[PDB]
Amino acid sequence: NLSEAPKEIDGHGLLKGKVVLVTAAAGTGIGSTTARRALLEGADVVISDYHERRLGETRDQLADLGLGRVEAVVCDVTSTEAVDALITQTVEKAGRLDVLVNNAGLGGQTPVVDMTDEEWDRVLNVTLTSVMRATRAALRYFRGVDHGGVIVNNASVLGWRAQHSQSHYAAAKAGVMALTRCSAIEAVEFGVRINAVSPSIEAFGRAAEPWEVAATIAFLASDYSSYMTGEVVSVSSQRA
Amino acid sequence: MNLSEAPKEIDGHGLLKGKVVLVTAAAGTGIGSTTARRALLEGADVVISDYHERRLGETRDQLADLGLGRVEAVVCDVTSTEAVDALITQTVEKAGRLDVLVNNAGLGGQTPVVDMTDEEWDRVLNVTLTSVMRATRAALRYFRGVDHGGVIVNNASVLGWRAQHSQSHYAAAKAGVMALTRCSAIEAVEFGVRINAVSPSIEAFGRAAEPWEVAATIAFLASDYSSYMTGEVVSVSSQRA
Amino acid sequence: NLSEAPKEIDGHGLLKGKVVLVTAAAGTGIGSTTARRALLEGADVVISDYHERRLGETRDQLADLGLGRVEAVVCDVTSTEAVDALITQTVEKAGRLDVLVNNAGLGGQTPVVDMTDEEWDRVLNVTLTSVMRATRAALRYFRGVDHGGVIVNNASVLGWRAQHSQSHYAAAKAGVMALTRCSAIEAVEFGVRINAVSPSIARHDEAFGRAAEPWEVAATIAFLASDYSSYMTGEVVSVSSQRA
Amino acid sequence: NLSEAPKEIDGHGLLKGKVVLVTAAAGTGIGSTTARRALLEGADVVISDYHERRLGETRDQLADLGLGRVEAVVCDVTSTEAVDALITQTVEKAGRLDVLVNNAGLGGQTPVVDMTDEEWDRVLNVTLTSVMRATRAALRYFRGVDHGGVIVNNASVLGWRAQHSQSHYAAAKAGVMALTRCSAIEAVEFGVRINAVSPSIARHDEAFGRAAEPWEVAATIAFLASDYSSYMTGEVVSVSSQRA
Ligand code: NA
Repeated sequence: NLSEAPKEIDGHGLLKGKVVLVTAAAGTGIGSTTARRALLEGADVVISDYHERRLGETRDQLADLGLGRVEAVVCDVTSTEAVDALITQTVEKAGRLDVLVNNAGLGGQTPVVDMTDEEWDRVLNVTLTSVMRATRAALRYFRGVDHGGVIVNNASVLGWRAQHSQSHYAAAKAGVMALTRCSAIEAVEFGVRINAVSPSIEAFGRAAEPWEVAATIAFLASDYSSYMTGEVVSVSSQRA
Repeated sequence: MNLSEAPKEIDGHGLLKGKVVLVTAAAGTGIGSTTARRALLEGADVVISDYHERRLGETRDQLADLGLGRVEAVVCDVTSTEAVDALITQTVEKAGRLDVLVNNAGLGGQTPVVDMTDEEWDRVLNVTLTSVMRATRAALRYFRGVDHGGVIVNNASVLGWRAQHSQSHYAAAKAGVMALTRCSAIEAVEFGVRINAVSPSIEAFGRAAEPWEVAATIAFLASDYSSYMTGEVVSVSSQRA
Repeated sequence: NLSEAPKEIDGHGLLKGKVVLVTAAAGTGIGSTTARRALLEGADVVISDYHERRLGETRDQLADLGLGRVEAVVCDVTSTEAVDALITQTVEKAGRLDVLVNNAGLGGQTPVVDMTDEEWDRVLNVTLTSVMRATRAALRYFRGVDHGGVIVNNASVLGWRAQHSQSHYAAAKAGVMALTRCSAIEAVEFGVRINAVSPSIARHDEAFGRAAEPWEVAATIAFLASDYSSYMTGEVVSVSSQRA
Repeated sequence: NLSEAPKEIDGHGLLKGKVVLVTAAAGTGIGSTTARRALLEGADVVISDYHERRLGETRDQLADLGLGRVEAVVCDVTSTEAVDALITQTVEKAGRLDVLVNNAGLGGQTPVVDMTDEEWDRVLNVTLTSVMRATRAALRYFRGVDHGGVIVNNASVLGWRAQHSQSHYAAAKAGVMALTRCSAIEAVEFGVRINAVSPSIARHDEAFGRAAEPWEVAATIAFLASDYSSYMTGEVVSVSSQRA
């Protein structure tokens, strides 16, 4: 029965021994749900957020599961210096980086006629520029090693959808899809694949459970998506 | 790590443990056969189908040699509705149930429109698009009659989207498959069935895809990791925007 | 106000002197609406349809506008022999062909689970294969003359939309989109451009809060037939579903 | 031969009695080429750019056609104050505003690993944020009157294309496409349609074996500004990459 919220599946070893860094991972949300999935799949995890108290509580909750290593690094993704320090501390604490999941993003609800420059710029900075910062810091690191890796960006159906009062967030998210495509071509040189998931915001008569989005992230992080780069996977809007 | 090097096929990770997976056009070494192998590596019992009767039996025996799940073979000309209907029934009789269908069967060509023959046009469409409808109808009829659901994976093509000289028949057919995936997916929710497609490219890494890589993505779409997805088409890999 | 049905605009000489052939053009429908638009734009027109008596009446109604010349040729588009004769008789009656508009489509509402092959094949034949037949016959004509031309295909939003009980029409129309792309690349060699319009259709929700007037769809067909679309080939123009 | 550059076509009266504002329209390039097309089609035009002398020169050249009125207003599109005053000045000098064409854009060639925040932000500001500023200013005007109008953005195939070293420009142009879709929905209220053209560019490549002449891109913009696109809003028209 597809209309009933399904139970989160077990791990299947998809990421065993990989170090996975996930942003916007404080408290309930796709970020923490993705960190948990990575742990379920046998990974060591580094979680990051601007919000220090809830990041710490999230780290403790993940550690309690008694799976692999869990580290937390504070990072304001609007700061280049902090995003560069995020990658450096990740490698310091966990020995390497294998997978980056770029979740950080900021929504809103404002028609173009009422749009302020301050909100427009903030949404782009948090939702789109942050992905660039973290991809830049990650690729610099991957260029310097031989084992390569994977990045997974989290876009949104709003990148495709015509939606009243969502022009900021939609433009930032369409921006993320294009950045995913173009950085993927560049990333081949460093042995890195880059793809994105695009969550819907419904065919089953229900919304996705967070775990279902994280499960598709895990696929794009895993060797099951070996040949895919520069792709954007709708979860789930029947994207044509 | 060097992405232009052909990677080694990965081990199974239990993604389809206990499921019955039927794979069409699966005689040989091609994508059908490879996908059947992936299904077995993932813990599935498998039924393979094809019209190459001897080649199929031989493929079945080789897949049986792995000593994993059960392998059954069922002959089917996918241009015959009676044969496709009988494929689903025999699969269900032999293996006990059907959980996942993979629609591989397709037919290529190279002919400009200006000199296209009706015969070639009709055959490409029949093998490539109409077979997928035949197999999907028969499976949804089965699924309708039981309480469990399941999953169908279609195999489309980047040619559905790409403007390509001399491919109008195959491109139209594969674009047809994408649309059929979408519409049948909305209908299939009722029976607890998800329907998606993979879309192979024909190069960012400077190498072609290994058939095993396409099969790995099919396995994803057959598995619970794709739990929320239905009526999607996943490019493997053309950077589809 | 955008939610009110707008009045049809005047002609602007976008097709002055061109021979435009339009299929599924008898009676009331996008075909006859497209033929009228062609005439408003200065064209001579050949209209085609299955139903002989209805086609003659539309031919008379159109010639009465007192604009370009209007000819009619009967064609069952499921017949290769008849589509081949449509182009032949078009050139015989009007002297040449400049623009072909492929309108023919057959709708349905049947789930896959209960789909009959009879309906499936019929829908594919009328909606997709006829477009291949007509494009083949046109390109064959263009290969034999010292000029090119333009084809405009009529697809549908259903090519993209996931819709219960429309898998046949949807497959056929997505098929028309891919045919439009591939045939366009080939048609370059003949100096022929090929594009498609993709009209929205109610599922039974629209940006303006109204359906399109047929004239609005024909006006976009006119654009794709005209020199305004000079650089475009192999495109599919949504009218109008905010296609991303 | 479609590989031979076609001659710019005559006006056909598609914009009679309209005031058309075009940005980045000084000198050579799509803006000035678009302003010329607006004039050929019977519009009065206001052209805008940052370069005062080059803008004045263009104004005099377009005025020397002896067609519609040409005004010029200097505007730095990275400045909200200047963009707001661009719209005000347009309405003051020309009487009203009917069509805005958002042409400004800025590119680069920089791999992500080498990307500076400053270049990233500059490219997004000029290519994407400027379109928001201009659209916000125009919609404020249209809201305050009981007539509608039309906005046309100019995106790029780069919104869709995976291209080494263009991640900033690509993100910006993909963003323009999404902004076009969402602003189109809101604009219905004010009687305004908003669509975009998306010009192709050679990867190395193009169907015709030639790049588009600027006029051909302007001719499609004219269609999007005209009543021939009556039913379209929130659409992105590829000129011409065979967008599926
Ligand atoms: Na051939």
